[PDB]
Amino acid sequence: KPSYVKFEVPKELAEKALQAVEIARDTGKIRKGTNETTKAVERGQAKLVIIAEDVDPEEIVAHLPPLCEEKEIPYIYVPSKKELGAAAGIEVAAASVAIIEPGKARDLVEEIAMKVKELMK
Amino acid sequence: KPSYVKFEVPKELAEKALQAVEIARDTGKIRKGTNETTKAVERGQAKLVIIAEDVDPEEIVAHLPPLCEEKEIPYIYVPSKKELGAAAGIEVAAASVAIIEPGKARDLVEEIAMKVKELMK
Amino acid sequence: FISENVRGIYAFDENGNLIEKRYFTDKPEKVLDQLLKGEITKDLEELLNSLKEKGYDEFVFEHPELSRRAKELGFSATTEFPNIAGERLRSNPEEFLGENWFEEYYKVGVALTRMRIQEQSGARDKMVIQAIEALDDVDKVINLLVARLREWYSLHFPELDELLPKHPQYVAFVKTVGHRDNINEEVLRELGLSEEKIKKILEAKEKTMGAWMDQTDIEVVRQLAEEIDRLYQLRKKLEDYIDRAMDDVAPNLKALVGAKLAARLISLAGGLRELAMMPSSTIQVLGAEKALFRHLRTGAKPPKHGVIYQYPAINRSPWWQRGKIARALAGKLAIAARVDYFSGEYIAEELKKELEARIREIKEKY
Amino acid sequence: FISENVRGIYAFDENGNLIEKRYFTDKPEKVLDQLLKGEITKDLEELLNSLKEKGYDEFVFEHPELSRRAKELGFSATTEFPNIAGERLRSNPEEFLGENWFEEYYKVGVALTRMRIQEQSGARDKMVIQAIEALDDVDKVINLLVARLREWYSLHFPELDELLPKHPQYVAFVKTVGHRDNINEEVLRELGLSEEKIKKILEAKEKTMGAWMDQTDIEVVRQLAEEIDRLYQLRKKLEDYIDRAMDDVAPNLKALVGAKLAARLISLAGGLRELAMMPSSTIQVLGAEKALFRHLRTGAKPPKHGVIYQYPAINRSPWWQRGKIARALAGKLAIAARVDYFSGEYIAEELKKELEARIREIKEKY
RNA sequence: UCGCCCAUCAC
RNA sequence: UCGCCCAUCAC
RNA sequence: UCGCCCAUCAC
RNA sequence: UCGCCCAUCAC
Repeated sequence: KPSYVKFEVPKELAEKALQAVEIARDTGKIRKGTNETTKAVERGQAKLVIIAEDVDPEEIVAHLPPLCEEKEIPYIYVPSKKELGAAAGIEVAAASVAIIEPGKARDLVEEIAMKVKELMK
Repeated sequence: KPSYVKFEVPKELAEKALQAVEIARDTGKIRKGTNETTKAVERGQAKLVIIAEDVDPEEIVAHLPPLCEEKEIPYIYVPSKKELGAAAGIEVAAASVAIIEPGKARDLVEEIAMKVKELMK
Repeated sequence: FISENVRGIYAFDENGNLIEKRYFTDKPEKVLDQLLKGEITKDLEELLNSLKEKGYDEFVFEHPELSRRAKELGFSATTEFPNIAGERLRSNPEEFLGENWFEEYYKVGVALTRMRIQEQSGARDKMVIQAIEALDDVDKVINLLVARLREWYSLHFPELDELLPKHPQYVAFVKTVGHRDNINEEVLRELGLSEEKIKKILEAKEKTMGAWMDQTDIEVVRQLAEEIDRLYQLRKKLEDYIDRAMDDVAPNLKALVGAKLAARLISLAGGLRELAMMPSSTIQVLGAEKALFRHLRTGAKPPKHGVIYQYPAINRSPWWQRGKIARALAGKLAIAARVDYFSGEYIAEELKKELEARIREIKEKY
Repeated sequence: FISENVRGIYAFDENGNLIEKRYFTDKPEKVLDQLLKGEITKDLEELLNSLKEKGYDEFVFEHPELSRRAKELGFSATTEFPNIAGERLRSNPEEFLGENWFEEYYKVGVALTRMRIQEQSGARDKMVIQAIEALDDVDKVINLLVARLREWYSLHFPELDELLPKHPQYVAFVKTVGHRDNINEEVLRELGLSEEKIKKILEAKEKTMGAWMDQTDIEVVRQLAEEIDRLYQLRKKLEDYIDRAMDDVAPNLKALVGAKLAARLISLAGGLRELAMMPSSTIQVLGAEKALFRHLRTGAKPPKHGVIYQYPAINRSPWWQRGKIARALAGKLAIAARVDYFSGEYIAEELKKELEARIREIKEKY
């Protein structure tokens, strides 16, 4: 279990955020990998960010939670970087993924944001 | 004026050290350049060592005086690295030259060692 | 709970009264940049441990990352920027630093702005030597133009030359006065002259034997004095440059290869004297270990390289280049070790440029 | 005048009488390593200030390079190894140190000799966590094999088990004394037992209830005690490693890109916080100067690299690879900054090994 | 090609 | 049970 | 391809 | 009085 987590979660919200990546990818606008996540994070444009629980070394994503406080955007975690890469359609892994436009998934990303604002508190 | 020329050299013996290089060149056993000088200055029985007066940075040959005080060997110097290379018989330069056997130069090395030991005293 | 400003460090309670205050044990800009960017320093560390001795267990600071380092140091730490310690100090600074407070804020703000950029020379002491030669050359040309300024202004007020011996006081007088009827008790007392010196000058202005320069002429002699006060300001910029430049001092082996190889070559020679007494054609093979040993005992294959193998152009390149770079690197290292032991003077950006150039030559060759 | 020693540093007169001697204010094994390889230390700075304030100037030392650091710093220093200070102090320590002087020579001399080898692991905090588990697993095997030793030896002399409960003392009894009819009053004091413990044990020599082991039955129980003795020596080998290696700390950027380049890159980002926040695509172009300006303002081609061009595998390197290496360098650099800033652990030789694999693959591809 | 010191063990 | 020579590929 | 702050030289 | 681009070459 990594250092950078701020609140506990079950598979609840996390399986729904992985499901949101699986439909934002081909109905909306998305980027994958942590330096593209970090570009869309630093210049604000990522509406939701998803990070892995098994990054190794763990330190490469450790900026994404406090930097999402500094710019005021919601953030969430998921249990394996290879499965996050496969949800983002690529054949390697991804330590993080960024949503720029939810496409069809707006009510779903708004549920995730509204329920993550119960935990960032 | 560099820190390694620790005694004032007169209008004598300097040309005799240049001559000792010239005649050891085909008749003795001899090394040229400062790293080959350094190993033949540590190892076996060197007889004399010669340095240029214009070595810059001075630090590269600044080790040769204290290295001669640990091991009971005489040293002397001549006005130019380009002339010391030409005395060794190479068309580049040399910062220093070392004598392992004097060949023809044996009476020159004996006169230089006798006169320098009572100069520095 | 705790807050910091230009002159010190302050702890106030959750009702709003002072518990303890400290002042910095190093120059304020140098300590405040660390506390501003979010990292801990010994003076804030000694205050927060005084609050821990006084029995306070929970802490509230201003900066989110100084708060992050404070919990990593073993404390119940959090962040709230509007808290009473900082809110009081920034609302009523005249209660804590007095009715001059903005002058100390100014003196450190401009110094922090001079500090928030990096400083790294290849020749810092040689630049200081040229600044020292510039300081004698500047004083020498000030003396030259002051000799012309004395002689030319003596056409229009000849009594002044014996009366103002101090050269910058003659320069600033001619800079601000220009024409001799702009002389008043007020401007001489602003220029900081004594009531005695002002009992003369004015006495001489009413009786001078000097000639007449027009308004169109005497401004040229005023401009000559103004450019000499430019030169006197450059004189201080040279003195103040050296006062900074004498902080950037370093060893050469740390820059040419860095600690992983520098401390290995020192340890495999047994010490830094011994490394400086070694040839390039042994520095090449220091820490070849089993390869040097059996090249001796059994007459085996000569070692191509020792602990230098993990250099930025050996363990990562074609065999053609691996052998050639190893001895060239050991040459430049045999220079660098002798510099760092026998003199300690910094040249390592040139030792880097020569090892860029010889490896570029190995590139045009191979 | 000066003489150089383990039981502090000493000063003597031209006639060979003592003036003063002072004891050390850092760990004496580190103070001897400096003074023996010829660099001067704080307690000798104080002794020569004492010698100056007494009214002497003729500061003859034993060592040439210690005397070099002294006169290079500004002191009136010379050198004679057989000078009257060393010729007195090393002829009879009894007059100056006390009669047990050889204990103080011994305890620092063996420590200096154990210490004269340099250290550079790649991820040493992880390589010490495995020794903390080795300490947990070593007491775990001792607390297993000594249970077998207790149960087996209690067949022959059960009157000892509840009486020597501390496991090393029971192992030392079974190793060194062994067979129960060897037990006498003198060998129990040669084992370090007290009279209160020796009233018991001897109580049982005449009246034990244990059943007989023969001369080479007790031998295999002694072999087990002789191997468990080495597991207590292995516990010392781990205790002496943990006391040396668990105090290490090293920055990552300082090893991955070298100290001067790391320190520069931290300021083109504004801070180490920013270098630990920013993306690799921006970290790639930091401080490119007017090449970045014309890419933004004039719409030119993006710069391939900023200040990372000074990296020792980009600066010398041919064009085909310079861009490919700059991209992977900016990623691995962003990782090293995140480790130094969020974690404060060390992995820099792993981060180098990965970039070195990518550089080898760049040669293997192009 | 040729020697010198070193731990641990044998026929 | 093990070594040596020559030719050859990747970095 | 475009925005603003800003020095310096000039009409 | 000032600027740009294709092909080829190099670190």
